[PDB]
Amino acid sequence: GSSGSSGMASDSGNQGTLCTLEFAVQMTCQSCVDAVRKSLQGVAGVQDVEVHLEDQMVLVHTTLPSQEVQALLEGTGRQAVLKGMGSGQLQNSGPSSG
Repeated sequence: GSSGSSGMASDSGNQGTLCTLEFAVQMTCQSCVDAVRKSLQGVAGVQDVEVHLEDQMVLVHTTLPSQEVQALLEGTGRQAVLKGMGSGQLQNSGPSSG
């Protein structure tokens, strides 16, 4: 008799990409704005974070998913709602009618 078989699969998987995450955080006074920013201020992973008190918005430029940042944002005590998990701009060429 004789036999021979195998079932191995090389282990190779790279997952890493920096994207912009828009989170609508309900702010009231500076404090809230100071805490929201700090919560993600120079924090491992996070590369940038924008906080708009005018539109109670709060962006977060990190390689981590919204589900990951969401928790970090909620940790401050406020409610972080996802209003955009991506970006994209479309330009147009040609003369305009004026």
